[PDB]
Amino acid sequence: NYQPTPEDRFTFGLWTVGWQGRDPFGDATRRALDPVESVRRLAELGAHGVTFHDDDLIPFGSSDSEREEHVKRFRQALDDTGMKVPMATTNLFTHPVFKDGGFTANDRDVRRYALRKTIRNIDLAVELGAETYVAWGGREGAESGGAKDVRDALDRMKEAFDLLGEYVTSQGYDIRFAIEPKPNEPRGDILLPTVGHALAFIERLERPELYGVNPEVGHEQMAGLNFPHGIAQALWAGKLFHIDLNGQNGIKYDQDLRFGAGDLRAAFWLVDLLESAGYSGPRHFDFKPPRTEDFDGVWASAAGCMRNYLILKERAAAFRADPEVQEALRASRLDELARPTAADGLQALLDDRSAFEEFDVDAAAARGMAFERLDQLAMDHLLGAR
Amino acid sequence: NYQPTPEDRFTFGLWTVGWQGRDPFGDATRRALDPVESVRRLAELGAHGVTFHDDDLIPFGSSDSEREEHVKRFRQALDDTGMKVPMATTNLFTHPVFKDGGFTANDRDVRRYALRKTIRNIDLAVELGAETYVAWGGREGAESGGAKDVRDALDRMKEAFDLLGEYVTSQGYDIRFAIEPKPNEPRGDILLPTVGHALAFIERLERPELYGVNPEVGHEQMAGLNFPHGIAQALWAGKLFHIDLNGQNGIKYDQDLRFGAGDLRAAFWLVDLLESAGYSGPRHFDFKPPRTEDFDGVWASAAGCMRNYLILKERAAAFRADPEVQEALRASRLDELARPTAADGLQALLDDRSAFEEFDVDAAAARGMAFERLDQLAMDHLLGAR
Amino acid sequence: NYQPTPEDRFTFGLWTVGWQGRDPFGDATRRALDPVESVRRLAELGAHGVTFHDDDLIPFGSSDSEREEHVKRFRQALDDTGMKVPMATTNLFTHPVFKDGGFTANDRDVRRYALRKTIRNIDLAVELGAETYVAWGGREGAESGGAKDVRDALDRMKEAFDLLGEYVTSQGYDIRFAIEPKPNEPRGDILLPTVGHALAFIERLERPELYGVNPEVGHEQMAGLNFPHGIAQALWAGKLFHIDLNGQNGIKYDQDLRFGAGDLRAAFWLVDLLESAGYSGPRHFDFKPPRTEDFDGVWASAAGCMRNYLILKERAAAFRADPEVQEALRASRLDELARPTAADGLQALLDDRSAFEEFDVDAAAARGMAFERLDQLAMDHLLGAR
Amino acid sequence: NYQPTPEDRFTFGLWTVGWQGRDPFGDATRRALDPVESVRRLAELGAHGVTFHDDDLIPFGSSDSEREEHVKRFRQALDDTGMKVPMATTNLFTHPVFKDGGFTANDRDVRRYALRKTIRNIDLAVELGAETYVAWGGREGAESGGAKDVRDALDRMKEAFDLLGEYVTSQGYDIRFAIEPKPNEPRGDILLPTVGHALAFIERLERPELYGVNPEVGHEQMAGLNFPHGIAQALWAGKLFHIDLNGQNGIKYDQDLRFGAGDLRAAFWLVDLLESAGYSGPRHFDFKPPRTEDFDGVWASAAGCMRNYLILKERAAAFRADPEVQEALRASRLDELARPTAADGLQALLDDRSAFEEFDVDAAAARGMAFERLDQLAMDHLLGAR
Ligand SMILES: [Mg+2]
Ligand SMILES: [Mg+2]
Ligand SMILES: [Mg+2]
Ligand SMILES: [Mg+2]
Ligand SMILES: [Mg+2]
Ligand SMILES: [Mg+2]
Ligand SMILES: [Mg+2]
Ligand SMILES: [Mg+2]
Repeated sequence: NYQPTPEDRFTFGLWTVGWQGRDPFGDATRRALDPVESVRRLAELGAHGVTFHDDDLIPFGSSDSEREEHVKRFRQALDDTGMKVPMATTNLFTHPVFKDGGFTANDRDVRRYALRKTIRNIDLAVELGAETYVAWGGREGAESGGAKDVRDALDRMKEAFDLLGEYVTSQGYDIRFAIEPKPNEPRGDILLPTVGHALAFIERLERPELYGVNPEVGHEQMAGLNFPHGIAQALWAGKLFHIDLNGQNGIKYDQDLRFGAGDLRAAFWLVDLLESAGYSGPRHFDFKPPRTEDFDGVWASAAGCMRNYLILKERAAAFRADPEVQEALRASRLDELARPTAADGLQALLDDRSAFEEFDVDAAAARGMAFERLDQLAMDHLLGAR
Repeated sequence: NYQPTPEDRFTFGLWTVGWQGRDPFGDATRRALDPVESVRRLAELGAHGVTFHDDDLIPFGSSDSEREEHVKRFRQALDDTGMKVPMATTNLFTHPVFKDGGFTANDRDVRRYALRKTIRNIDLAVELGAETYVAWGGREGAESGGAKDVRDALDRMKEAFDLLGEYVTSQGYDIRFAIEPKPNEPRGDILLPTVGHALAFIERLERPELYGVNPEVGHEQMAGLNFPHGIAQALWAGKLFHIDLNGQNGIKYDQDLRFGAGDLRAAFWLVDLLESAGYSGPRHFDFKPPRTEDFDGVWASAAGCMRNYLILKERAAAFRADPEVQEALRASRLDELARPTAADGLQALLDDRSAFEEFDVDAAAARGMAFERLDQLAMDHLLGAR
Repeated sequence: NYQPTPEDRFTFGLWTVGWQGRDPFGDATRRALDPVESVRRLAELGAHGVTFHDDDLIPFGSSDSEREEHVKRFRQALDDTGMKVPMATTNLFTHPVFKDGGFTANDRDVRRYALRKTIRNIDLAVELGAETYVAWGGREGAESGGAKDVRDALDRMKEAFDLLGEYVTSQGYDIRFAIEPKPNEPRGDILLPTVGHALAFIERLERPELYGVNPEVGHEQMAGLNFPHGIAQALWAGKLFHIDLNGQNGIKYDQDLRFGAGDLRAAFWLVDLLESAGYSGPRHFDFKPPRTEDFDGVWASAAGCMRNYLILKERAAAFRADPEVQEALRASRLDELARPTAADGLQALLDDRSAFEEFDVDAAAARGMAFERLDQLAMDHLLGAR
Repeated sequence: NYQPTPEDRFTFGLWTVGWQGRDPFGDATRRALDPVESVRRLAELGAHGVTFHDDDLIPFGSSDSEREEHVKRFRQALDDTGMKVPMATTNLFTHPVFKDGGFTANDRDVRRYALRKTIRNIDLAVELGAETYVAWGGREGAESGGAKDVRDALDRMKEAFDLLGEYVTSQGYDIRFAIEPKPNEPRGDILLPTVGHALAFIERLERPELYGVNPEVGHEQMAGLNFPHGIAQALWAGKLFHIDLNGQNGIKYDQDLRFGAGDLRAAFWLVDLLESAGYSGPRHFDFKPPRTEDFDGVWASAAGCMRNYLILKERAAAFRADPEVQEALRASRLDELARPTAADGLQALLDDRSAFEEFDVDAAAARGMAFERLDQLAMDHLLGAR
């Protein structure tokens, strides 16, 4: 029941099942996984592919010969399993050199190094077939007000993304960028903290068509925002290039629980939206198996990510297909929300006495919205109580 | 000491000092203020002007003759005092007809009424000299997932703002719009919940040059965001048309405390930014005197708004003018943040072996940022300990 | 399916289905309900009983003769329907006189009035058969630091509850008190803000056996706390006298959604705990039907409260009865958590070399907890996927 | 100006200035400090003493001979500098064996090991002169609902603290315990999450007089609570045995900023309370110098902790000594809050017609509280604007 297949397009980062369990108060509880073993085990679970930071695949500082060895072994595991690599990204946060950021470090030489490190991994991503290149600026930000002039930092961030766009254009690469927002952690405040801030920033880039967002469930919930609403705005703007799925219990540290944990009803409404809108990209899981777990629990937690997506997919589909729900949607006037307010135009609106002078406001105000009956139908469907 | 003058451009909404103290758990503690008395008392405190919702000035349902009487009395108080009206807005949230929103109500007839009510007040705002027209969509949103299709609602919101822009264009009015974001309250989630979401939405309007943001201190802090950072992004995009100042103690209900209360250090960094960037618009206070207060406390709380801005202005100016601070800013490389990362261009960067092949990452990583010394200088200046 | 009966002990406040929809930004959307009609309609839905504030039943300021008329009509509706009144409470928050609190108002004459108003309603509660008397100090608190000396205010709060205990003791009444915590709203910070603070305060009262807590789902979640955990501590201390059920979406204004909305998984774990622990008191709903709703939606939202409790009860029971779950609980060592750490005593522990000198820490650390498999079984049961 | 002396009783944990900068997303930015060097440098800054976890001083796994060497070197640095060790604590969170907790681990053998590890360090603390022994149960908690039965876990937590109390009693030690609450991180929810929950738990211990709380500024603010209010309740109960000072910017990960950063006004009201109440214990800083800093920034950040306390001490003292403030306090009736509500007793209250039958509620309600004028005097004093 609810078994994934590679046609479901489920993907996982190497750093997810490979997380050793080191947290700010404790040492690792699990040994390191060989990327090749992770590819094999994920393929057996029904995954479609994997993603990586440069430093997940090729340890930092590797020689060019060591680098080719790591890539060759990885490429062989992909050939043996049929797994794909749809997305790649750059680690610009672990090494101490990035302690004040990568693209927006105050030190100019660090910003130049950050760009060269990114460009080298874009070449590798293209070689392995990635369609999307993610940028998470986890160190771009500040703990104190005077440390970062944010207008100058946004100039530097625009400069870096513009240069990356010039690079992929000049090389003829068919790859697009997705910016991943996060409000805080590990910096006290991170630049571009939500989906909205990232979407607004993209419109000031030289080639905006090359850039979209990679929102993550838990990150928007770290600001107490409604994740399905933010995804809807990203889809409305045509900018949902990729998505990271996980779980989060409210406003606190980034928990990265398996998908379906955390806010379960928000997960239901997210799956409903993605499937209704026909989102075609990977269903990527950026999660951490809790450090309480051994390797058997790692694979159980990864399987649960996919299982929970498929259960919610079934329940949302049953909800939308239910004739009683379709009738409730009409009773709450969702059909009228989809019709233009004034297709007759401004002048007709101004001359329409039924829109103001003769509008019965008391009769309109007395109409109930019937939203609670609709939401209880949604509850019953989620819980399998119809 | 720290006495405001009308050249300081401090403004107040009629609904601020006029708040009767009704909250969700209690009845009013103060009687209603006549708008004329509020104008007179604010002028004596040193304010520059006032702002209004249509329904603050002209009670809902007034006849055309009653309406002219209310406006004439108001215009006379402005002439007698020298007060200005730089901003106006529409009440699309109090009346029960707006219980599911104004521009994005599911009912089409309500959306048409909302537009006609707004258009009528734009005419009045222009007559009284307002330069900015604010839109706060406080009822645009949902408490449950199925009640609002957010892509359709954004279509309806874009339709409404586009029609308003066509109206002001066709009338030849010199007025601009500012969208006021809020994450929640009174709806469970509100559409366009942060400055970032509003900025991104504006770029999809037909005439984006007519629209900017009106951020409010407490609203961004209701999502745990850094308000100075959000203001910096708005300034970077050229979209800070107006600003609402108040105080808020963290993530909870919208408190609307007087400016300077709440997060005091954030207030310091906000004033530093506005004065450094040369923001020219009104310093508007959207605050509520606590319902514990009588009318003497109302005026004391309004005076405190202005006093706290002027004290912080002095401390931020002393901070930036201090030679020891200028030297600390260079020590933390704020000068290098303002220089281009790669004015030499992409190809020069790619050929620069000092940017990657021969870059000493360990030497760069060992450089301290000196941010804590800089932040303690900022503390000492804020507290007057130098 | 899932139909409530009065043996399920579901109760509702008069102020819940009777909420007219007035919020801080909008006027009422529904007319007022006669308490008699609410009793009748709740009885038809399957409720067990109702609760009231004094001012819900007898309008503020009523004459003694008007008061007897209101009570007589109410008592007749109870006799006609079979409904019970298991809990009553005092309104010490709506009237302007209580704007700085009731029991901890700075004005001494207000504190004396608050006590007399409470005592008069305790007599009425006993007459109507209430077993529990709830105190929610919604105005006890402050918006600013100097306004309230909290040690003096706690002295005044202890004084008031001690006097109430002396009153019920002297009258021979069989009624107990339950303190309802809330962290904020309508005051900026409220005294006794969480279940823990209330439990600690009770232990300093003269007759602690007369006092317990009345926790509310949404209130603990307004501080980001785990509501099932707090309930477990209240049960562990023997102090869960009553409980208020509703829903809340994270850290924001008090939403009072119907039970099951908000954090659905927390609702599941709460029902599991209450049923496992054999909690015997009322399942009381303190919720507000959204102001979008007409009266048909009011009754639909009230029915949904009860439906969601009964569905979750079924799923939690199936979870605990599943042999595969019982085996998973043993695999995660929940059986060992219930055994004493050192029933052999301190000296035996100190002499036990297997507890320190010869303890294999690396072997113990390598044991996986198997919590993710257990939690996915819980998910599958909640969703009806087994 | 504002120079600390050891009579100010400022203390620091070895783990604070010794933090190497490892966070969940990045490697260490600073080398390790020798405890002896930290003692010397803190003594030169004006500190009174230091605190330690067992594993800060004696690396985990040390032989008995290595252990005596580490202690002897440490004792010599204390003799050379005059520094004191007023508090010690146990590391029950870093080693993987503690991944499901120490005192409340599901595995019984782990709970026994946790107790033996604690008991061994209590002996060392007494030898070095510590008066308080802190317990922070950072791993006691859960990420999922079924993993931890909280009633059983509280039984195990009570068992462990009772055994520790029996141990210190049997040894004749003059040391007391302080429980440190935290709401979350590194567990998803931590048991005893706030000061209130810890105070309530203590009252169920066998020898409650031996146990108090060690609240931390940032931890209560992680739940959005008012830290001065919580400290006032701890003082009211006689349980403030120790305190941890730092800074925190709202509800997010535990930032551990230097004291005075974060919520500055809350720091002002905290210092006012501690000095007014005559708190006599150490002013202990549990903070982390940001990983952006080199060792010069470490010592600058530690100095700033002490400087900010001394500046706030001066401003709070000036506030309370100002005759205009004393008059404002009387105007807001803080004097009446300190008087008994009903020293005349219950029967006199019941017979007092001025308390109910003849009480003018409208006249009392019309009295303004004058809190905004009082709070602006407090602002002016904090900022040095009088
Ligand atoms: Mg994350
Ligand atoms: Mg991610
Ligand atoms: Mg506001
Ligand atoms: Mg505003
Ligand atoms: Mg509530
Ligand atoms: Mg309640
Ligand atoms: Mg901390
Ligand atoms: Mg601490």
